[PDB]
Amino acid sequence: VFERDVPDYQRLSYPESRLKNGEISMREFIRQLAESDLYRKQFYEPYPNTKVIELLTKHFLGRAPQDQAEIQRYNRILAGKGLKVAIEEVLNSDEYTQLFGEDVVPFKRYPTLPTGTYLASVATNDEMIQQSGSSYSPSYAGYSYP
Amino acid sequence: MQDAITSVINTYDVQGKYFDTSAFDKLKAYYATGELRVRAAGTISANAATIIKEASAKLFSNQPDLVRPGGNAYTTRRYAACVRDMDYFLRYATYAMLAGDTSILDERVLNGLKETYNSLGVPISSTVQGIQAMKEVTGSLVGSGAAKEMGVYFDYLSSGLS
Amino acid sequence: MQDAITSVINTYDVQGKYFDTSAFDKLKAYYATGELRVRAAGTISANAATIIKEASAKLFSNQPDLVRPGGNAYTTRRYAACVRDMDYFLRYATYAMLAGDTSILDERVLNGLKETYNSLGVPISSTVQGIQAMKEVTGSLVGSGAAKEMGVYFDYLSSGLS
Amino acid sequence: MQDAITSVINTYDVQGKYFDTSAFDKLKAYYATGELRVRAAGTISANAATIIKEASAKLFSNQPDLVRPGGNAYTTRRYAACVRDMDYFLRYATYAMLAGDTSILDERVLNGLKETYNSLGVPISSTVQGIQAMKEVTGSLVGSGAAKEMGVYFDYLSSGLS
Amino acid sequence: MQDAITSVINTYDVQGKYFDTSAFDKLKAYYATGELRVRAAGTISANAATIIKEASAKLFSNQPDLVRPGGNAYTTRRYAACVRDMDYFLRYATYAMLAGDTSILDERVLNGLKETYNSLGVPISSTVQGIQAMKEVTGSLVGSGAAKEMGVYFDYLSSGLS
Amino acid sequence: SVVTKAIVSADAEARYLSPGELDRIRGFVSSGERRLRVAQTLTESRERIIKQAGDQLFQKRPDLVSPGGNAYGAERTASCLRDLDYYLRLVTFGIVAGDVTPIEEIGVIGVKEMYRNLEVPLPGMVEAVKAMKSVATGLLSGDDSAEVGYYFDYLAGALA
Amino acid sequence: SVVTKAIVSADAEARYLSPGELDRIRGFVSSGERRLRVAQTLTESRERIIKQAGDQLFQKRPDLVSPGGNAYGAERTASCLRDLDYYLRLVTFGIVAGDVTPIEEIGVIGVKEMYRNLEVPLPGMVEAVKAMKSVATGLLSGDDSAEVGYYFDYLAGALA
Amino acid sequence: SVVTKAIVSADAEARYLSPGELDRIRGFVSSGERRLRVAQTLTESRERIIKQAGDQLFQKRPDLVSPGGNAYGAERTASCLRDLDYYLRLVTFGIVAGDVTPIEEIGVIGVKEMYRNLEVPLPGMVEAVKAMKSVATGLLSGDDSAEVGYYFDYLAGALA
Amino acid sequence: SVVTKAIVSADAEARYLSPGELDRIRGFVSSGERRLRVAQTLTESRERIIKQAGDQLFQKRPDLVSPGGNAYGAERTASCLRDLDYYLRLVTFGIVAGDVTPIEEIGVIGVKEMYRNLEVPLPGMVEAVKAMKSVATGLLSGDDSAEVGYYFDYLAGALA
Amino acid sequence: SVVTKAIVSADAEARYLSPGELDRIRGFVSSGERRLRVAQTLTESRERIIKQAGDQLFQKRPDLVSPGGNAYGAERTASCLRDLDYYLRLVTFGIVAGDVTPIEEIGVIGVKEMYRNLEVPLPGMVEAVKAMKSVATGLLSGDDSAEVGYYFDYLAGALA
Amino acid sequence: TRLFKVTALIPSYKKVRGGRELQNTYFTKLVEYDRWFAEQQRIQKQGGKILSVKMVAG
Ligand SMILES: CCC1=C(C)/C(=C/C2=NC(=C\c3[nH]c(/C=C4\NC(=O)[C@H](C)[C@H]4CC)c(C)c3CCC(=O)O)/C(CCC(=O)O)=C2C)NC1=O
Ligand SMILES: CCC1=C(C)/C(=C/C2=NC(=C\c3[nH]c(/C=C4\NC(=O)[C@H](C)[C@H]4CC)c(C)c3CCC(=O)O)/C(CCC(=O)O)=C2C)NC1=O
Ligand SMILES: CCC1=C(C)/C(=C/C2=NC(=C\c3[nH]c(/C=C4\NC(=O)[C@H](C)[C@H]4CC)c(C)c3CCC(=O)O)/C(CCC(=O)O)=C2C)NC1=O
Ligand SMILES: CCC1=C(C)/C(=C/C2=NC(=C\c3[nH]c(/C=C4\NC(=O)[C@H](C)[C@H]4CC)c(C)c3CCC(=O)O)/C(CCC(=O)O)=C2C)NC1=O
Ligand SMILES: CCC1=C(C)/C(=C/C2=NC(=C\c3[nH]c(/C=C4\NC(=O)[C@H](C)[C@H]4CC)c(C)c3CCC(=O)O)/C(CCC(=O)O)=C2C)NC1=O
Ligand SMILES: CCC1=C(C)/C(=C/C2=NC(=C\c3[nH]c(/C=C4\NC(=O)[C@H](C)[C@H]4CC)c(C)c3CCC(=O)O)/C(CCC(=O)O)=C2C)NC1=O
Ligand SMILES: CCC1=C(C)/C(=C/C2=NC(=C\c3[nH]c(/C=C4\NC(=O)[C@H](C)[C@H]4CC)c(C)c3CCC(=O)O)/C(CCC(=O)O)=C2C)NC1=O
Ligand SMILES: CCC1=C(C)/C(=C/C2=NC(=C\c3[nH]c(/C=C4\NC(=O)[C@H](C)[C@H]4CC)c(C)c3CCC(=O)O)/C(CCC(=O)O)=C2C)NC1=O
Ligand SMILES: CCC1=C(C)/C(=C/C2=NC(=C\c3[nH]c(/C=C4\NC(=O)[C@H](C)[C@H]4CC)c(C)c3CCC(=O)O)/C(CCC(=O)O)=C2C)NC1=O
Repeated sequence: VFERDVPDYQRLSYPESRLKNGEISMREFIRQLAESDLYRKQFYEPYPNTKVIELLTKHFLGRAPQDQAEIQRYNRILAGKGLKVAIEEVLNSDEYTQLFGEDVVPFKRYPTLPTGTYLASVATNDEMIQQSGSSYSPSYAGYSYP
Repeated sequence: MQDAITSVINTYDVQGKYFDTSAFDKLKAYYATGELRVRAAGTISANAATIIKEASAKLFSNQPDLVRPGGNAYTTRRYAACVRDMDYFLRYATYAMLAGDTSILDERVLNGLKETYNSLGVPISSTVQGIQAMKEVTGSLVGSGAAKEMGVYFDYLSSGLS
Repeated sequence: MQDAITSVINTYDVQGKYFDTSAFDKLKAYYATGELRVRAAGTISANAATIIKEASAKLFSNQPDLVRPGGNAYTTRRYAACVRDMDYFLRYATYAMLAGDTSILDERVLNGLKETYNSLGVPISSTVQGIQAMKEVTGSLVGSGAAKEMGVYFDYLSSGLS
Repeated sequence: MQDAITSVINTYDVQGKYFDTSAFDKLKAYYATGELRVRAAGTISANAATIIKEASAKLFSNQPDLVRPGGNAYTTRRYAACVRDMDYFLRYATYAMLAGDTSILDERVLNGLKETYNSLGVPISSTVQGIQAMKEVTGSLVGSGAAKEMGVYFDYLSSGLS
Repeated sequence: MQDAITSVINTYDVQGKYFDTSAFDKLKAYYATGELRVRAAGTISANAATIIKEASAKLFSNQPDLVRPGGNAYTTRRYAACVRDMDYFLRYATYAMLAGDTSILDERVLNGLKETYNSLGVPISSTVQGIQAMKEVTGSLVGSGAAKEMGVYFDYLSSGLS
Repeated sequence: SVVTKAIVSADAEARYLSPGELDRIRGFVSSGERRLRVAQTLTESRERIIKQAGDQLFQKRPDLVSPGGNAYGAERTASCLRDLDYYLRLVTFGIVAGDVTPIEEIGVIGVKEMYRNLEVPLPGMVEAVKAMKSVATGLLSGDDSAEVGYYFDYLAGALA
Repeated sequence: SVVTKAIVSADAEARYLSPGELDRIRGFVSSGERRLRVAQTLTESRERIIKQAGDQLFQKRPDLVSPGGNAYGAERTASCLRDLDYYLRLVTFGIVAGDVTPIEEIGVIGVKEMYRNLEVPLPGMVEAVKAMKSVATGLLSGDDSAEVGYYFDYLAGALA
Repeated sequence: SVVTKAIVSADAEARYLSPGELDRIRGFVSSGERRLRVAQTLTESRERIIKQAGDQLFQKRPDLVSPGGNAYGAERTASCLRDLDYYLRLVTFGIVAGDVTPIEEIGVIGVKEMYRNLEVPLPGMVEAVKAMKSVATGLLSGDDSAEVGYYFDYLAGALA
Repeated sequence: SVVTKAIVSADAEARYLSPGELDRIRGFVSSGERRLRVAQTLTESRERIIKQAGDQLFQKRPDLVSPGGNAYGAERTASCLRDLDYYLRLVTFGIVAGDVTPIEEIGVIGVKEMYRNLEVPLPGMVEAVKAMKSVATGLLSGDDSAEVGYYFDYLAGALA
Repeated sequence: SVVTKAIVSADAEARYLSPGELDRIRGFVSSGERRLRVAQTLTESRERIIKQAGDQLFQKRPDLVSPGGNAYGAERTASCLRDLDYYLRLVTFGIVAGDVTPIEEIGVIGVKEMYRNLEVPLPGMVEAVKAMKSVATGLLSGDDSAEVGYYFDYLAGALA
Repeated sequence: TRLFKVTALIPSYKKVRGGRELQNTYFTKLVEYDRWFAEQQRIQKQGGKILSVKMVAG
């Protein structure tokens, strides 16, 4: 969900305890992680909503957006209701329950169909984070000569 | 995103400096404008639907071919998409006015927006006209002091889009 | 990823051939070096934090401009991300050394890394300096026979970054 | 969750009534304690790790066999879960103290906790003793009035366990 | 899940005791049976389809009503689900036989299977007879020595259902 | 309320309240007496507010009380005024709470579907809220007037 | 191979290889010479293995080479025998690899669709690879025969 | 800052800022002169604060500046004082911003990793930050002392 | 153990164990007597290992048993030695298991939080583990000390 | 049935049926009488269809009833003809329902695994179903023959 | 309001699945209020039956 290992101080201990007690499933744990402030800070705040949709599909379906209809639906959701409702839309989808069900961690996929989705998913799952992790203290190119 | 305070902090932090009198003057300016900014944001939020109403009415009166058959805003779906984009522009303009910084615009709106409209086919000049129309509608409601402040960020969106 | 064995299997499979005397020679060559590779991987995994400590100390000593205010290694967050990247490089170099092949490097580290760093603002010359420093630090601990092999994968990472 | 203000609002909303003199008296009583609650919450937040360390040391000194082999807290995993639970109780007591209501405890900690601990084998008596140890340490740190306020929610947690 | 070795480790861990003659004897017993277990697992894995065919044929010849209309195995979907369940039991019994414990049988097979069959309408007694058929077929296959080792876990599954 | 928002925000990240959140709660509890005075003075004059707000509303957009309108007749106008009394009570609740959460939970969520099922025009509801805002701000002090106007503006925006 | 499996497992968990994984790699490279001679022995005798396995396959299953059988005729019989040769080559690759990964990913994934498109009976595959097992474990010593038979059993199970 | 927190919270919900958030911003901007006065006072006394805090740290822990200590020598002790200066600058940034977010994401995230890689003992940092707290809160007035103390408590707890 | 890891890996893919997994388990069970003798040697001389390792630990870091140290006193030094004994027992468990899972599950998951709540320096633990590694590998032959060193190095890295 | 699929599709978007689905149900129920006539004509033609299809199957594929064949023997030929009877009943069900949903649900989901467990050659399935199609089409008029052939073609495609 | 504790059994009607999916067939989970209507409707449309509904909190 966060594209790399997360340090222990940024981990969410409450969903971890609820998952270890068996109270919530892996689908609910993924939803907890998505709805966290960490996900909003790393994957909603630094991007436009159209990029946010692509990141949503990447992280929770292991996929690139299939078609323009998906973009239209999720853009309407993001404009109206916000990030939480888009997250619940991705996680309550039939595709999610058919690929990962209730107990499987989502993983990278390269679907054969529809057309263009395999190449887009390759470019998506290959893409690493490109944005600075903080808005404070930017770095600059420049040498100091000794 | 950055605000005015974050901008001052970043400027003095990339060079490892404590705040100087120039920094305190900038911060005083932001704190002095804060009351006006909050009043403007409250007024805009109270009248967001109205602003989008007569902004879109003005845009489609100046460019009638947008909503007539053959126009980019001609269908219920595309008209609703047009007003949705205008809601985007107004809401993020209000965010940028309240922050005192244009980072949120470059960072949530203008980032790849021209590419998005070229892929979709959206006329960008007409979108700029819609943003301007939103500007004249908003300036009436907020008041002149807030009108200039909102005009800064409306101009920023119009320039970045065009 | 593919190792030396699967590389030979590939070369003979694309030709539709059973294993020849040269194939058995290459497989013998890989099997002979196996215990050396296992010992070197155990040594590196034992001293990974130590190796990263010396490598980071050398890199930030030669280039104090990375950790000065406004450098790419200047914050606790960015210092941590730097030493994290060095951990990445050390671990994947150990993987490739165990495999006897550099395929895992290409597929999992170098793929898109240059543009990722360029977008992040991460200096690539300084990253190559850190990788080289890690190479000299590791070579002393692993031993000459292991150092010669491990430097192959470190230099592969350095050349892929360059 | 609901705080004191939200509790009064819920009562008068279900009654269908505007606020009365008694409602305004309750609101005055809650507002009058705001600064005391804020100071206590800040003190507890600044000293939470010390409180947990002292309380866990007291609990394990009184009951050494909890963390010796065969105890419920015998492993680094079990000990970690124990101290994490103590942090949970302290933080949620602080939240409930700020809200002036014990609800957040009910719907976010105590719901199912007795059943969970009975299914796991967690000793309820020892958990109560740990909570009381946190109560003593916190009351020593925060002062008399703040301790009187915090003891309500510490006792609420201990009683909801049993 | 748990193995024989892990079981001994946990028993001596909850006591906080080092291994003694009894623990070493149990570990030696498992190590001695290890090669027999691996041979049985390989033989079963090679012949899983044949074992399932023979056992399902025996079950549906003893109880033909299961596959005629009205039987719980009458449809292609329901027959496929039945032979699929037989595959489950065989594979997990092989896992348990390799492990030397039945912990995997409890955790990953019998956890809520009885009520699942009850709500679905699966005849538990017929399923137990199918497991018995698999036991006979597998015992005829692996050999006399491994037959009892396999039948232990087959009987564990049967008793878990019943 | 403000306290509930701060606690929920801190909880979601499993952390204690920050100095900024505690500063927010301190500012909220400090303003308790002005909020109580505002809510009490709106409560004591709620009949006058509702009466003249309804008068102003029906003068502005008469088609409500014209034949064929949603508020035709004494009973439907009474239901209109009762709705206004509801929303004035919720405004007082929000004033004491320091946020719009009571208004949101009681009278905003589902108001769209509700007034569709009642055939009530939402622009009429917005005009009614505007009139009641003007009336209520009429009889309060300037700072108190602004404080009440913010919540009424929120309600009008939510109805629109 | 064994090294690839261990490295991939260690990579999916973002950790260095465990002492047990290094131990399995040590054991794998220590036994490289014996499995390497096993592959050598099977490679020298390709023609005899394929010829004898084809003979037992066609004697056990005359319908495959009878008119209307999938392998009927000289050229289809040759295609049959060269599929068997493919699988013997994959078995040698797996022997040197130390795991059935080369077999799994060259001649197992999608084998059902491939042979369904070709009207090739999967059972016929099964007794064909069993006959090749018999011939190939005939030439090897007992331990080598068992080690090779494990791979042939895996292939037969995959085709089944 | 406070404003950025309010804006990102509103943006995550695709809404305009609620009256509670606007009141929070109003209260923040009404107190800006006090925050700037506190920050300017902490900036003037920067050298005094660092000097006394370093002296207090070193007189409790002579081993750190003795042969074999982490901060042994003039250059390493200078690096010590420079880190204290970093954190004082961050506290001033937090005071002007109204939150510990600049402190957090300039010098808290990954601080344990950084100081572990540097072999700098975290208890030394915690004690040094406590010394800086005492020295700095001595200089300010009581009302400002409590505010500065909250930020120093946050820093000390985050380092611990 | 090794068997558990192989079974879980096979179960994740819903397949029987491949010849590679079976060969791994065969190599594990074939080596059982050797690791059992190693574990018996370690446990039969555990008191000597603990006493000596504590001696090197206290020589390298006398500050631990010095005034103001965490191990100062008879009872605290006894707790230190008892922790060393715990980890020696875990190392023997790992030896018999064939991997570091017993160590990881009893002494590593949550060890940082444990020793933080106890005010125990982690580098002290790392060097104590190194001392136990040296002393314990002293008792064994080169071949046995070879595999025991990997378990001790894993423990040291996990604490570090 | 047609009604079932239309209702499920409408419930998918949580909406009432559109004019398309309503006209679809109208056209379906308008043709019910001729569907019942066709299902009859298939129903009273039991033995002719089944025995002629089985005879033509065994004529084209003598291997099935030849020694060593799947259907060799009286009981196994009875099972073969019983499977054909099953599928003819399923075809009449699909005819009356207006879709392949009865055929699919009763005999298509999992049929491949079923016949794999029964070592039944699926090409034998397909040839038997084509024989049944020819015989059943021979007994009907052209307009009905095309529709019935569509269902038999669906069954053959599901088996192949 | 607040959480639900829902127990439901979802059988498989479109295919025969090769993994175990015992946990995907029978499951008890906590579903909080604003998602329960959607979750109940999805369970119903999947063909599953809801065995029990309980109000844990609220
Ligand atoms: C904030 C809401 C919340 C609470 C209250 C909570 C408690 C909680 N403690 C748990 C386990 C535990 N709890 C304890 C604590 C006990 N050990 C004994 O020595 C002590 C008497 C006592 C503590 C003072 C221990 C040792 C475990 C581990 C049991 C195991 O893993 O088998 C579990 C099961 C899942 C897990 O291990 O994380 C829960 C849910 N979790 C939550 O999300
Ligand atoms: C396993 C393959 C892999 C690689 C290689 C990889 C590199 C990588 N480094 C990153 C950030 C970073 N990387 C560095 C490291 C640099 N800064 C210093 O100046 C040094 C010259 C240099 C390290 C020696 C820094 C400082 C950042 C933080 C950038 C930021 O937050 O703005 C990021 C962005 C997301 C993140 O991790 O925070 C990636 C993807 N990620 C991967 O999954
Ligand atoms: C092909 C799909 C499509 C539709 C349906 C559509 C409707 C539409 N009607 C409009 C104006 C209008 N539409 C109406 C119609 C209303 N007046 C009464 O209330 C009636 C209840 C109701 C009609 C039965 C009126 C009065 C206006 C003028 C509004 C104005 O200019 O202020 C406009 C604004 C642009 C313009 O005036 O040219 C649109 C886009 N546009 C589309 O692309
Ligand atoms: C906040 C940053 C942001 C923006 C602004 C944004 C805009 C945006 N506008 C879109 C479509 C659209 N946008 C418009 C509006 C334009 N066309 C009309 O002519 C007008 C002149 C003009 C508006 C004033 C229209 C008509 C469409 C429909 C295009 C189509 O699908 O054919 C889409 C494609 C998804 C969808 O149709 O819902 C996006 C993502 N997305 C973002 O993440
Ligand atoms: C098997 C997994 C496991 C471990 C490891 C474990 C460790 C452990 N050590 C403890 C005390 C202690 N442990 C130490 C040891 C430290 N002193 C020096 O600094 C050294 C660096 C270091 C030892 C090498 C000391 C000094 C204490 C006493 C601390 C006190 O009195 O508060 C305690 C508190 C209760 C007690 O006294 O037993 C635990 C739980 N518990 C477990 O269930
Ligand atoms: C506390 C939250 C809450 C609200 C707000 C609420 C509104 C509400 N208004 C109602 C009726 C009504 N409400 C109105 C008000 C409308 N008249 C004009 O059109 C105006 C635009 C507008 C008011 C300014 C009218 C006319 C009716 C009568 C509808 C009828 O009987 O046909 C009813 C039906 C019950 C009845 O018969 O009295 C409800 C439930 N209920 C609630 O629980
Ligand atoms: C703005 C966020 C930020 C911080 C805080 C930061 C700290 C920092 N301190 C460093 C060195 C150091 N830091 C210290 C300070 C420690 N020595 C004692 O143990 C004390 C407990 C403690 C001081 C109170 C010392 C002595 C060194 C020099 C270590 C050496 O050269 O070997 C370094 C390595 C590069 C250098 O020499 O400048 C960094 C990056 N860097 C950052 O980008
Ligand atoms: C309503 C859906 C449904 C179907 C279709 C179905 C078929 C079916 N046929 C079976 C037996 C059989 N089926 C056949 C038929 C084959 N023999 C030749 O190869 C032919 C190509 C082919 C027939 C056209 C044979 C020979 C058997 C006996 C297998 C044996 O005894 O080993 C069996 C095993 C139990 C039994 O003996 O009855 C099933 C379940 N079951 C169902 O619930
Ligand atoms: C790995 C542990 C595990 C087990 C054991 C397991 C059994 C299992 N069998 C099921 C259905 C079934 N199981 C059977 C089998 C019965 N029919 C005959 O009468 C026989 C007596 C008997 C088998 C020998 C049948 C016919 C169904 C279909 C029930 C239906 O859909 O109506 C289902 C419901 C999901 C589905 O239909 O695919 C489960 C979960 N699942 C698991 O994850």
